[PDB]
Amino acid sequence: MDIDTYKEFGATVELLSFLPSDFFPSVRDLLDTASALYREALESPEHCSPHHTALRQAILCWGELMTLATWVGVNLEDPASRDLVVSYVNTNMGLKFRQLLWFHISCLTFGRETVIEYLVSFGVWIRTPPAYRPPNAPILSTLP
Amino acid sequence: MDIDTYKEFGATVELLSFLPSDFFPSVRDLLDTASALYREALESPEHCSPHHTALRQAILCWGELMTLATWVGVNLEDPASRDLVVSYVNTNMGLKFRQLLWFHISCLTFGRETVIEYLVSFGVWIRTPPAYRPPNAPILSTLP
Amino acid sequence: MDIDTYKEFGATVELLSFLPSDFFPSVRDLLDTASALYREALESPEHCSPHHTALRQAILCWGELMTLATWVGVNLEDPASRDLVVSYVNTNMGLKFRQLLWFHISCLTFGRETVIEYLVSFGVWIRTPPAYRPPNAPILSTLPETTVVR
Amino acid sequence: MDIDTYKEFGATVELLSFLPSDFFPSVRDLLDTASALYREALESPEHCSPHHTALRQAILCWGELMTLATWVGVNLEDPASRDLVVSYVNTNMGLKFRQLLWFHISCLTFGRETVIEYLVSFGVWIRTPPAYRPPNAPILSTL
Repeated sequence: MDIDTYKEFGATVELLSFLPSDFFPSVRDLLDTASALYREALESPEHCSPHHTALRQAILCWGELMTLATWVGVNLEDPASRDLVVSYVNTNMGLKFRQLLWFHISCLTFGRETVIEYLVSFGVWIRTPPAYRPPNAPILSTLP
Repeated sequence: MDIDTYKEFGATVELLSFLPSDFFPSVRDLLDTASALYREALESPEHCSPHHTALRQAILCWGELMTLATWVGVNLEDPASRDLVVSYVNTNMGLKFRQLLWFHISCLTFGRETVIEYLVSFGVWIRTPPAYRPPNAPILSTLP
Repeated sequence: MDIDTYKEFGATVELLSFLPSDFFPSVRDLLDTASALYREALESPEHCSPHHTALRQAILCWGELMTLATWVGVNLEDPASRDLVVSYVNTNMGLKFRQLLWFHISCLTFGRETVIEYLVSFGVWIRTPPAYRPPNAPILSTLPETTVVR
Repeated sequence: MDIDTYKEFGATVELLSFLPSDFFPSVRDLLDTASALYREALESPEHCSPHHTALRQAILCWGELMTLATWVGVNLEDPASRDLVVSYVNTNMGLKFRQLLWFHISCLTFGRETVIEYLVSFGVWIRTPPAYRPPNAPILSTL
């Protein structure tokens, strides 16, 4: 049906692939961040935000992928093929989910506009030669 | 996080258990329904509604599941066992997705209150022994 | 015909000749930056700005150049000549495109006036011997110096 | 990306594919026309029109493509290969740029809308079977 989840939030897969895949934190770390900062609101019976809804759906989808993959690896005979599957998931869907969770957590925490400006700025930065840029990478911070 | 997607929309995973598993249409049929009725809105850059958001996310996760399963079967040379994983996938992830699509397409087409009342009444009907069970089961509709 | 593309935008090639070649992001980086920030406009049916127009024309010409050079390489069985051909394309036209892509993106982002002032100051800095200039080149950036967003 | 240069000017490549590839005047003729008519404006420090902008960029591009090709031929030892490569440029690079140079000059000279109508009418003419095709092909004219 050709749908982009980021398009409603003013983003795009093109805009998030603008950042390196070695940038987005791990799914464990992001799920922990969420459980810590917005558990009482994700488990809540309220449409608190589109970001909340999307995060719920995304956490559930990661669970549906991990369960399938565990059942699979259990069935497969070769731990080698098991690790091949693991690499495939972690590099193909793991990245998508890292992007998704990062985007939505970051938005809830800082601001959608803040996060998009951060995307463009960090992309231009990491693409710019070091001698002609600020030496310290950008970062998002609630601390003044 | 023990999040239930329906809890936000006033339902629960156990209220939909009022309906059997053989009740829900095929993913194919429900995706066709969506493409027919709410394609322009799902593909929209707007948060038209939580149902739209959730349904977009749901389609993306089904694509992630199908992609993994197909890649697995293809990179595999013994497909006779592929029927086992297909059966597992359907029986589990497939039923969850059929329950998720139906809820949302219905709550868009008819209404959330209407759908919850339908669930209650269908639970009555199907709890009723067949000897005293009318044949004119309840059905969601916009006609008399 | 003696045409300077920059003249229309208040600049020249003498104001950008100072900028070293190590100043410009590689073409792919600059095509990615244009795609990420202005794809919805460049792909639009509107004349939103002379910068958009020039970026469109520049992207098309790079594409034609790449199509000629790849064909040439495929026709060259000597990878040494292929490397010599690539080195020519990267030094003569890759630099020209890198400068043209940078100028227009930077203008769209910051302001043509700001970009020209930056060019003036960078020329002051680069014309200056190292023994007498600061070691940290002037910087054009949307972020503050700390690089922390809130 | 999916950029069409003519899309901003209210056109496409599907609307210029109407005109046969051998319709477009040669690059030399099209540059002489541009010089004569709009040298003082293409060399101007002014955004007189998007057509001027695009035409400047196209001229600079042809120059770069001719520079690469001359260098290549010079560094090339086989005259047959040299002729083949220059033929390739003429068929693929020469066409795109001559189609671009024509569009913009004709627009500057007659009108964007006039040129689009000309494209449509010429498509009619060239679709017409020859027995009913007038020999007086369509042509752009001011007088």
